[PDB]
Amino acid sequence: MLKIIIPTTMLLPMTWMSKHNMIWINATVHSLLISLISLSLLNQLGENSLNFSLTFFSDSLSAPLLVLTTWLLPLMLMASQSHLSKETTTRKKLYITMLILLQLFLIMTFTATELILFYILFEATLVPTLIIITRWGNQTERLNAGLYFLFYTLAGSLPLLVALVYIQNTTGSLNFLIIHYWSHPLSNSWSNIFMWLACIMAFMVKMPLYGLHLWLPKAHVEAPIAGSMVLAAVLLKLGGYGMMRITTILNPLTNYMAYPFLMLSMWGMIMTSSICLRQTDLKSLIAYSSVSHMALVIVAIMIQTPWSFMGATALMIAHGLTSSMLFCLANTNYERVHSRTMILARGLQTLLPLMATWWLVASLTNLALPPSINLIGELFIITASFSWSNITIILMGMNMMITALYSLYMLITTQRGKYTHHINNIKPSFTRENALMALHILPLLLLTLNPKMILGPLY
Amino acid sequence: PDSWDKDVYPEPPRRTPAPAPQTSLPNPVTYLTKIFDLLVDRPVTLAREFIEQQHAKNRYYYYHREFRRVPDITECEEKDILCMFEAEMQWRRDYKVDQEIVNIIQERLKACQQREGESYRQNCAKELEQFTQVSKAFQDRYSDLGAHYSARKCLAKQKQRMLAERKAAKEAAAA
Amino acid sequence: AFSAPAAYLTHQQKVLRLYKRALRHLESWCVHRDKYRYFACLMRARFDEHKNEKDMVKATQLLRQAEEEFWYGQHPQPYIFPESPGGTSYERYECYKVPEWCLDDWHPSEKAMYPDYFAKREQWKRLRRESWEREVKQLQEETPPGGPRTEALPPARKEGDLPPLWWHIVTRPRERPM
Amino acid sequence: GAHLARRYLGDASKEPDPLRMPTFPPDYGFPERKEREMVATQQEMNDAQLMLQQRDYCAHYLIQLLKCKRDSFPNFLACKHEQHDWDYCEHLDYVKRMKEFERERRLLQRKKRREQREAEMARG
Amino acid sequence: YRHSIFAVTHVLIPVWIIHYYLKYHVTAKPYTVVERKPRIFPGDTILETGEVIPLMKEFPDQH
Amino acid sequence: SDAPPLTLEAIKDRVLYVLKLYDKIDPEKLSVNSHFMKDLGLDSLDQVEIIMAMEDEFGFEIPDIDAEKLMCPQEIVDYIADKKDVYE
Amino acid sequence: MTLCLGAITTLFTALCAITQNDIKKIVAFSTSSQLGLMMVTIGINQPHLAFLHICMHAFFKAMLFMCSGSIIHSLNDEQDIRKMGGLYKAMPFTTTALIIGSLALTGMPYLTGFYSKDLIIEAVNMSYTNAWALLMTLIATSLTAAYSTRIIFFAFLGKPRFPPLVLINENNPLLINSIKRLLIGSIFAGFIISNNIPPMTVPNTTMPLYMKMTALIVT
Amino acid sequence: DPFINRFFKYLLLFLITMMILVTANNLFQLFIGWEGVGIMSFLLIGWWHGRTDAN
Amino acid sequence: GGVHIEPRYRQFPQLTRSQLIQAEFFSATMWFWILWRFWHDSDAVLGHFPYPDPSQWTDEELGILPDDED
Amino acid sequence: QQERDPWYDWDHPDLRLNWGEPIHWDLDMYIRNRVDTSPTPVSWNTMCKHLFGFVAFMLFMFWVGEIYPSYQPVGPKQYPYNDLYLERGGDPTKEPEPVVHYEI
Amino acid sequence: EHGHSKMELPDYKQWKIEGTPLETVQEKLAARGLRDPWGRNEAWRYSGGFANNVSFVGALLKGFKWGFAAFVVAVGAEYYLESQ
Amino acid sequence: SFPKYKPSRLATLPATLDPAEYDISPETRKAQAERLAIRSRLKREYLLQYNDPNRLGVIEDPALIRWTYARSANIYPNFRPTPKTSLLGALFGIGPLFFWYYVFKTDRDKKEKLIQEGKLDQTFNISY
Ligand SMILES: CCCCCCCCCCCCCCCCC[C@@H](O)O[C@H](CO[C@H](O)CCCCCCCCCCCCCCC)COP(=O)(O)OCC[N+](C)(C)C
Ligand SMILES: CCCCCCCC/C=C\CCCCCCCC(=O)O[C@H](COC(=O)CCCCCCC/C=C/CCCCCCCC)COP(=O)(O)OCCN
Ligand SMILES: CCCCCCCCCCCC(=O)SCCNC(=O)CCNC(=O)[C@H](O)C(C)(C)COP(=O)(O)O
Repeated sequence: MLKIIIPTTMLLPMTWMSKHNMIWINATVHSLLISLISLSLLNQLGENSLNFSLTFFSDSLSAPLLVLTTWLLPLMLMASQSHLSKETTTRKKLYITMLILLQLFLIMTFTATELILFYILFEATLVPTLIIITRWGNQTERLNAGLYFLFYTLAGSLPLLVALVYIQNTTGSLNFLIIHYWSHPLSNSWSNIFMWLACIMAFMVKMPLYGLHLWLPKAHVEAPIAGSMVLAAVLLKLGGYGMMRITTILNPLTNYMAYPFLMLSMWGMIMTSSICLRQTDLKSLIAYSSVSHMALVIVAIMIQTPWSFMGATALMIAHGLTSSMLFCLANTNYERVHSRTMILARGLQTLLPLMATWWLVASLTNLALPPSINLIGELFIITASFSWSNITIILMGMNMMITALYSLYMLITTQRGKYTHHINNIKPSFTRENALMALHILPLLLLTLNPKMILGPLY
Repeated sequence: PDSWDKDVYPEPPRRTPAPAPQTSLPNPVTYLTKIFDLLVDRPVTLAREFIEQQHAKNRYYYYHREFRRVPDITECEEKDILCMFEAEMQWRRDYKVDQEIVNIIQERLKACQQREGESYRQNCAKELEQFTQVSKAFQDRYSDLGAHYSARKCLAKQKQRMLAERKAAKEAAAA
Repeated sequence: AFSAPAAYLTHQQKVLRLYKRALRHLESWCVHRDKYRYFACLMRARFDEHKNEKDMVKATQLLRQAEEEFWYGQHPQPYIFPESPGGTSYERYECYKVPEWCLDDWHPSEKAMYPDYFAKREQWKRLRRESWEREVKQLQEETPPGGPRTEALPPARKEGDLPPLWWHIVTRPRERPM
Repeated sequence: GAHLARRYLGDASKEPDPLRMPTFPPDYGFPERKEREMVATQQEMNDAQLMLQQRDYCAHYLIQLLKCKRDSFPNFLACKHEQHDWDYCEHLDYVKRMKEFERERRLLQRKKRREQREAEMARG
Repeated sequence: YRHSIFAVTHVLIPVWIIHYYLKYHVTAKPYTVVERKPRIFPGDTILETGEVIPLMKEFPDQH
Repeated sequence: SDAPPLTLEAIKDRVLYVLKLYDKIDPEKLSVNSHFMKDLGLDSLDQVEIIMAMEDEFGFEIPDIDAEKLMCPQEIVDYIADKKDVYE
Repeated sequence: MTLCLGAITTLFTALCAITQNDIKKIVAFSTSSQLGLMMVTIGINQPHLAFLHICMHAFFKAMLFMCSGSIIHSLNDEQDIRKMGGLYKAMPFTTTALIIGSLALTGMPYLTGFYSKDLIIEAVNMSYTNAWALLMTLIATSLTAAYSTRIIFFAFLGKPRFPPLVLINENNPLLINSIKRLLIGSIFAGFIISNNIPPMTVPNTTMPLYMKMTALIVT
Repeated sequence: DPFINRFFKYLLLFLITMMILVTANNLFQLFIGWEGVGIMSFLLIGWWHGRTDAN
Repeated sequence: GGVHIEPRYRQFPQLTRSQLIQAEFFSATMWFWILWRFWHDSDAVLGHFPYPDPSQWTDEELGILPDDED
Repeated sequence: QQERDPWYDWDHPDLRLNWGEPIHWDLDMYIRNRVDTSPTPVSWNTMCKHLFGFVAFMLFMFWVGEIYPSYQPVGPKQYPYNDLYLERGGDPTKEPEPVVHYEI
Repeated sequence: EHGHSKMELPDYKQWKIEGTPLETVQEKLAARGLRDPWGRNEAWRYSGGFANNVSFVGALLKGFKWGFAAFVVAVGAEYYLESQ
Repeated sequence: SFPKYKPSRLATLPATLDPAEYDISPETRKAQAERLAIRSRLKREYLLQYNDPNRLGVIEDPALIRWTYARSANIYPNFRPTPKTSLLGALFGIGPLFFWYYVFKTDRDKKEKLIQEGKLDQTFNISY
């Protein structure tokens, strides 16, 4: 597992020793090579795991997330190349350094064979992203966004630390293998109820759970494009990964402690979906769509069935790719109009047809159109929920409706109709932006052919 | 085909009627099949002959892996991590093989339904019965375990089932 | 569409609009040309006896009552011309209307074809550039104090002058660009 | 239908419920009761795999109709005697159902007449 | 000339590949291609066995 | 489509053709520049019926605000030319 | 539930079509009523008859939109039937094809629509079902005949009602051949298909004479 | 129409999705066809993008 | 692909004899098909078997007894 | 926004707005792609009464038709082999009670 | 290559109310003391090939004559061929 | 005498049926003149910025900025706890949660009682 960690660290001296006009090229090329190395990890086995050492281990749940994390960095560099053109060389190197450090912490978090190391890296990721948001952000609200994104997170995560050390004092280990093998049931007690809450709330905040999601629209809207891509694609999935890992010590308590959360999701995924219907900002609409999809993932993890887990893994990968693509499209529009108001720039299919087809494919994947992996995750979670209770279908069913609706709304408001007359600076799409779009969307339609790669360890 | 075992996937002897034309009017289906044979099957057959002789020019073999039997979770100490590890791996392999057995029986059922045509409700009672048996056994073994299933949880489920069975047998005997 | 609207409608304008609506909806009702022509002449006459009504209170009670009558017998599915706002091809060709400034972003290889067009286009741009400086001054000197009162634009009054704010009226894409 | 008019406006008990016929024993009329006959056996009728709703007393004619249709394929009007035979047999079956309905109705009428006449005698 | 070449590149080539894909790869595994068994009527003979299904019960033929 | 590219001459000919079939105006008097209110002694209702006749002739509908101030056949022809964009 | 849904759908869509002024709207409501008839057929447990109706309706309804679009294009993008006058002679081939399609739609005997719609009415009459759904099916058949009459009469029989500059033109080989292929379909396909498929339901062999004639009488 | 090649491509896409719907043996394949015909109907109804009523 | 047809402006449009003969031919074929099918298959609308009468059937046929049997 | 004047020359012809005019709080509710409040030939309440009345009537009559089904004066179909016992479910090792049909 | 043949407008004095239902409209209108100023604007709808109308049943019977003749010839040929 | 048209929220009153436009008064005329004057000033400013050949960007609209700012960023500083706000927030944010909780809890309790009784017929229910 060091064969990926060491090159990612070596990305830093190479960036800092590069010529002033060769940083982007070297970073992109080397990062892409690292992503290629990540593919070897996928050849997972039906038995336990790839236990590389005492420190790191890989799994068919961790491998798709690792591959997506390594793949996301070249795209973030491509998206950041544009708006950082008038920026000093040292600060551009600092930005690339923040991205590399973020990737380094993320890669490490997944192998993270023990829960304390996982917690440390899980919280280490909070620093580079906060710096990215509060330094390279445009609006004046970014500061508030940063503060929210910080304290919410820590408010959920400091109790977890306590719980974690408590467990190591009772069981004697926090290694995930020993925890899984020596698992014991949780008795119905008040102390056990509060240990369950301390274990769950940290990951439930970062999903985010409906009601605890106020940080997300801010931190996504006022972040730069690379920050938004990494926040939606990977950082939201840390909560899901942690929930999938830690619920092995929470049975049979979860059988009824999950009721308040399931409700908050099953109703919440409706509410936020309806919020997308009345939105004056593209980034805010995409953020709320992220909230709805992660609400479905929360339901899947709380049900705790093999189909729920397969659907949740598939949906996490699919949502990461789709939401990154949507944010990149919105940013392509923004860098021309400088407004980020959805109603302002209209009729863009007439001026940018290839951007229009990119928008269509992104909306169709957000639509959960078969046989995309978005549909695969959606359907597995819906079937599992139906088995859990036949009434969930109503909520699930209606959610699908609203999703499609607002998705096509986003396509019709910005691409169709009549172009705005007074806007005359809509220059043709660059090769960089079209390449970014293709490099988002082709992996999705390539993953739809080999679903077992992203269906998790219960496949 | 010698590629798969007929006994595992049984097939009826496939009785077909013989062509008994009643009118001298020449049907189009037979002419169409002869021209299809001449224009499609012969080139495909020739290409397959070439490909098969090239494959025969280079023959090499691969082996199906053999797994020894290992003591299972019942004869394992409470905290003995190595024996739990091996018993868990063996249990997982057995779970996968059981899934494949259920898959085989389901393929049998589907093939019977398609083959028997309109009389499937009567001519596929055997496959339905064997699938019902296998489904009951599989549901008893592996249902309700959850996402974090293990050999210990399967053993606990089996233990409560056999406790209920022992209670029922004792009650019926002393009734 | 072209003419600037007024602050209100006078009595004659409202009467004429009612006359048009009534005739169009009657045509939508009685379809055949002879039937329509007969009932349209009857509509003209029944519209006509109060032509000379002098005092305005009776004339306003009249045409208000008529307005109510129109709503009742209008024909909830009236005929609409295909290119009219409710028509079946109202905005059919609106997606083919590309602005002229997009031509500035063409590649030089694209501009290699069509050289005469782009020469004439550059001539047009020069004309616009000079006319704009003249027209700002003209429209500033003619506008009444306190800002314009109506949406009306003065014409060009000198020899080489062009009407103020003409670039986006004459450079319309087309009615059917394709 | 007029039978609906009689049942749903007049006396319901005077006319049958179509769901539950017959309400009377087959031997109530006469003791001969010649049994119905099938020509199509189990095995060949199963092998023809007609349909579950087509596996009725007219099965033999349908078997021959399909056999002749298969045999004389291109000239797809060569089978008119066979289709007429099957269609007439189904006509006979429907007419026998008509007769079953009408026999049940008259049996019901006599039964009602018998009880009232008996009741009148009892009252006398 | 146009129709003859077109019927080669758009009809002949795809049917060649599909016939090869079905005959030598798909039917190599069991139950991939399943056909409803042909109907049997009284009086047919079978290629594999050679026997003849016994005729029917000679119902009273009239009209 | 397969529609002819109508020109100014055609528009003028058709406008005058429709006007001549308006019996309330004598055909031998009307001209391209003849005003309706004065030169032909027409009512406002006659003018609006004339606008209807032009609309039904040309297949499209002139809005009220633009129609109510069209007083010459040349003026109508020029408005139709502006709408259909027939420079020649 | 399926039977009731189909009955109310076919009735309501025929009732809406009976008074429309857009030709495409009328033909769309005709499609909706025929779909309602298909699900009525589903409700009386005759799936194969519904499939055969699907196949026949394909031919004649597609060719009916064919003719409608031919009229619209020849009339310079005019879709309202109030500006469609004497086209019986102006467009002879569109007229003959539309008449054939309308007769096929209304179940003219021994045509494409006969071999499906006729038996559908036959079977819905001879089955244990709702009385009200049967009534709505018959009324929907009558209304089908009625709006077919509406289109033919009001767009082909009167005096011309379209603008003076006449651009009527049928003489395009693409249009003519595309129409006539579906014409041959709408004339002979029902007979051919009905005589080539094996029997897969019991027929309604014997029936009251008035009930056998009900579809023709209602049309 | 300037985009007639696209129009033809769209019609072909609909035919392919409908054939997938008709020939489908399981429910997932039938859903693929089910949603394909729906999306292509959305794309062909709103053929003239600039018309609000089409959208 | 077709022929040249010019506008008329308030007159009947020109008609090629080809379209007239083709329309007339197809209408004639439709009516010939209707008449031919009606001639050779007349029962398809009329029916081939008479509808029996319930009143006509005898009591003995229906095995009905007027309170004599029991 | 649908009932604004379609003939005025707006700065935004599709949305029918002018640059600088105050925007309604619910503009995105009223965009000609969504809910419109244009006056209708019939009053709202009359339409509601009529629509509800038609639907209620059809429901009532469908239930009534369920109460009063329609059929032909016939008996049930007769199926030969013990009401087709073996070809519908099977179980050939139970020897079911034989049922025989009456010929007439 | 399009339809550019320099089409000319017909004579405007061609159109007359006589012999058309516009005459009946005129009679009914003058019975109440009025006149239609646009009668001749529409006369072209009753003048040329638009003068003759076809009934609905006449429209439905568009090719009945030749169909009937072909049916008679075919049935006669079948009658002659079968009786042999 | 004809039936009267009764307006509603989603079917408003037609302009030609508004008695206000027939109650003609002089202050109405001055109001209309002032409104059209404001509109003409705005149109003049927009067209002056719109036809300028030097401009190569977006004509910023303060009305659009005000709309979006009011819709998003002006809400909380103008919020006040009132009986209406408190009751509506409590209802719309709590009631659906407890309603769905009761529904799902009842459904699952019924299912569990049936399963413990064994009378549910879970035959072939393999994958969950
Ligand atoms: C705002 C967006 C979301 C934020 C987070 C919301 C999610 C957190 C909600 C916590 C989940 C449940 C908490 C406790 C669950 C225990 C089960 C209890 O609810 O049911 C009854 C519990 O009884 C009563 O409810 C006692 C508790 C009453 C007082 C506690 C306050 C409850 C609501 C407060 C919620 C406040 C949320 C925010 C706080 C910061 C059963 O009674 P009983 O069977 O006899 O005892 C069982 C427990 N034993 C066995 C350990 C003894
Ligand atoms: C996103 C913002 C959320 C803010 C934080 C929410 C998480 C709250 C979870 C509880 C916090 C503390 C949990 C303790 C960590 C686990 C350790 C543990 O389980 O030990 C318990 C100790 O249990 C406790 O001490 C729990 C006391 C909690 C004190 C802090 C209260 C926090 C808020 C209370 C009300 C709401 C709680 C959940 C709110 C959810 C978020 C809104 C029993 O051990 P012993 O005592 O040794 O064994 C019993 C025999 N002596
Ligand atoms: C089926 C459709 C519904 C039918 C019902 C509609 C009923 C409406 C008819 C009622 C009659 C009225 O107009 S109500 C009478 C209202 N008041 C007046 O008519 C006063 C003076 N009229 C004018 O000045 C006009 O402008 C005029 C002179 C005509 C032209 O002017 P020009 O000199 O500038 O052409």
